[PDB]
Amino acid sequence: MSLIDPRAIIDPSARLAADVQVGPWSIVGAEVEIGEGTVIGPHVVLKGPTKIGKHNRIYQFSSVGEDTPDLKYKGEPTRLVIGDHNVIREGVTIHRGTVQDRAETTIGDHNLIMAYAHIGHDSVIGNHCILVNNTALAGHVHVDDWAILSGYTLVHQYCRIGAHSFSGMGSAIGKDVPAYVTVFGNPAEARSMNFEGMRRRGFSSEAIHALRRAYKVVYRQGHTVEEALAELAESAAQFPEVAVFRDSIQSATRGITR
Amino acid sequence: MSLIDPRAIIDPSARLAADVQVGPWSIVGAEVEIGEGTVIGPHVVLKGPTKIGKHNRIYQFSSVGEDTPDLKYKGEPTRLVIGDHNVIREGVTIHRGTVQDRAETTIGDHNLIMAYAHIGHDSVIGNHCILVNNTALAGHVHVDDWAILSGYTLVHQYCRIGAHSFSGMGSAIGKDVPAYVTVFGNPAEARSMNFEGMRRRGFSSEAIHALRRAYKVVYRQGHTVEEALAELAESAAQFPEVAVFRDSIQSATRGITR
Amino acid sequence: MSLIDPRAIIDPSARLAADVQVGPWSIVGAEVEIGEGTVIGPHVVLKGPTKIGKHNRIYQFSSVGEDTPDLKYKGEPTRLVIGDHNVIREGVTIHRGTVQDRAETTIGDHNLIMAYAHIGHDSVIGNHCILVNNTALAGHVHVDDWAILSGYTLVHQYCRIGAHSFSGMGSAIGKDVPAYVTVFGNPAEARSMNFEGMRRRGFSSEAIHALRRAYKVVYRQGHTVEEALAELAESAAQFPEVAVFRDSIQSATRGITR
Ligand SMILES: N#Cc1ccc(CN(Cc2nnc(N)o2)C(=O)CSc2ccccc2Cl)cc1
Ligand SMILES: N#Cc1ccc(CN(Cc2nnc(N)o2)C(=O)CSc2ccccc2Cl)cc1
Ligand SMILES: N#Cc1ccc(CN(Cc2nnc(N)o2)C(=O)CSc2ccccc2Cl)cc1
Repeated sequence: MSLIDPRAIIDPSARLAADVQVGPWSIVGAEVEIGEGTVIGPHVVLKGPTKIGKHNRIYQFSSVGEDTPDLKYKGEPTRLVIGDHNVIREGVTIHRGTVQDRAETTIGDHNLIMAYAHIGHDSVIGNHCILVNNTALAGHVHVDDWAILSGYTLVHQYCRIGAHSFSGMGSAIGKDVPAYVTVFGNPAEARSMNFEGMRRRGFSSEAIHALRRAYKVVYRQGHTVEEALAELAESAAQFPEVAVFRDSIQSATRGITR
Repeated sequence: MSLIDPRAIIDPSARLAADVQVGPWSIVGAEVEIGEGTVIGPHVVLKGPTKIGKHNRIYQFSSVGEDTPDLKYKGEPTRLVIGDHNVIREGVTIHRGTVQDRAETTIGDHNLIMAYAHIGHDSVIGNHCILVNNTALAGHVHVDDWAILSGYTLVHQYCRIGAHSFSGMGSAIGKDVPAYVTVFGNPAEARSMNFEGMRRRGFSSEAIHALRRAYKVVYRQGHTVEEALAELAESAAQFPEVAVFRDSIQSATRGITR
Repeated sequence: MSLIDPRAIIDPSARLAADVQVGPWSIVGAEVEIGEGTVIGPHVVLKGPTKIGKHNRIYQFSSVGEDTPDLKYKGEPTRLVIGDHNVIREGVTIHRGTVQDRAETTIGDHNLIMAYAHIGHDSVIGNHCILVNNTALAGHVHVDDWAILSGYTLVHQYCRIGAHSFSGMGSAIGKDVPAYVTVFGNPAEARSMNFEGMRRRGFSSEAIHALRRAYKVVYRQGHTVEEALAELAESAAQFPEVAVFRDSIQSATRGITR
């Protein structure tokens, strides 16, 4: 009983580790590297230059490491890097980067990418993200740790989904989602904060509330961004959690001279 | 060529009726049971424990019987039950139950589940339902007979879709959708009642109108749900058709004392 | 590398040009015609009667020429036509026509149909159209040249998407989209005009401006469509670019006598 199946295809150009298993009718293309204990299901298409890590699980009908259909991509040998302990569910589409950004699509550790979800070119996902069904990242989308993207959440190109943030099902995100913020609908509008996630991450009640006031300052208090950021400065100095929230709003805003 | 294509792999644990046709590069997993005249297309992945009824047609790229990715589910042996005369089109993802509900996903008889649709854990489906393209049922979703869910309809967990009720395309469903009621958009708002469904099911000239008056009480009259069920009480007792509508509202509401 | 892979199933009635590539585990059904230098990836189902033209690229997990699940279609011998120099990405579903319309679904040359998109019965696609991830054309939909349909755009049956027009991501199109208009939302509403589309297609600044003034008449001025098309007449006879726009509006509105 062999790890790699007789009906599967493995390129001698590819590099598979020890307990790497490849299900039947699965293509392991050239320049693909699969780390220790990773399991590849049946009818799975893997294309390189790709670097899949240790103990990931890639389900049937997923197309991982494919050239973007983007008219931007001219054929360049761009990469994709996948961490350890990721779950890439059925029919998930992961495309490699474009020379235009930094030639790389990057997925971290312990992420759960559910059915038909799209991780488009030059996107960067951290650790412990949950990407529910058909969640689509257009390209160059940066998804920080613990972000939850509810079913069919769509993200416009270049956006930044903050740490601990949450997007409601069928969300259309066109601007950066600050850390801990819960956005909902098409077009995504901020509703509140991921207090449940804060609890899960063992956040002190003092820090949870600091984050509740931190939201009210940015949104509810009628302040502008440039003002909210300035107000936040005190609470942000007192709470490393409020400081994550402020830095996410500071990195989203640049602006022009008047 | 014999019904079970030689390019297909069947678990010696599986039990298939003698006239069951299985296409090439398909997988019939352990504990999968398939009733008389059921046709399984090419590239279909069936995982057990699953009971598939009679005269069903399963199209290519479907992953029927697969474990839910939900962290709630820990690999507990739970079931999938599919009725008779169903159409599960291309790439339909049907997942098995979780021990938290009653460990079973249930699909009735004579239903049409279209391309890339999703029936998540414990979702219970009645009969003659049309579940249009990419429709997603998050988990523990109940769908009563005749119901029509337009393309890319998203239903939340624990939700109840009533009998003959229609949901417009792109619909994002949060609360219950009572029987006959047409709901549209993200978030789904009630608009009218499925009068074509009533016409198709030969509803008496009197019932159709009794149901139109019934929606008004609930919606258009500015009553509470408590007062709506009170006004409906008379008509529900006059017609078993309105009673089907009164019960969908009755079961959907409980609330707290005050 | 060989041209047609040993594990592919090529029906004896399918007619392929001498240099067609059919990947492993791909099915080329009866009455499927394949043009000079077309490429069919691994895991692709092609059903006839379908005519695929020259230098096309059909990708994995695609179902091209499958009968529509629609209840109006009763196993008729209806057709599907695909042009030349087209790209049909992973998981795309294209269905044949119904005898009801012209018994034919057609896709012209130079299109980009992105991952998991759907082309329903009797749909007619022009040339140089981009159809981003999971676009869904319910049926009888007409997409004209250079139309850009963003991620997860949903298009109701019998609709017309005009030349150079654009729908934003997660748009639910119910009424016709005139040529050049940028429509957004569920339900989709007209926002402006695809000016970037106009520059790319080398439009004269004199005619870009004429088209700006054109949208203004219809949408931004309080004119009834009757009055809109009347005011447009002058500009349309001066600018062929504006003429297209007048016609796209002309062809949508028929109306009933009053
Ligand atoms: N592990 C987990 C986990 C946690 C939070 C979410 C966010 N969430 C709520 C939810 N919680 N458990 C479940 N199954 O869903 C949704 O996205 C609902 S929409 C949806 C959901 C599932 C499938 C298709 C659709 Cl369309 C989703 C999954
Ligand atoms: N048999 C049937 C039947 C009945 C009602 C519906 C509900 N419906 C309208 C409609 N009626 N006939 C058709 N083809 O569509 C939609 O869902 C449109 S959206 C859509 C539709 C199809 C595919 C992808 C998408 Cl996105 C759909 C099918
Ligand atoms: N060739 C091209 C081309 C041109 C315009 C568009 C329109 N467009 C903006 C954009 N431009 N390049 C990219 N990748 O996106 C979107 O539709 C964003 S949404 C999205 C995007 C990609 C995948 C899934 C989703 Cl959901 C898209 C592609």
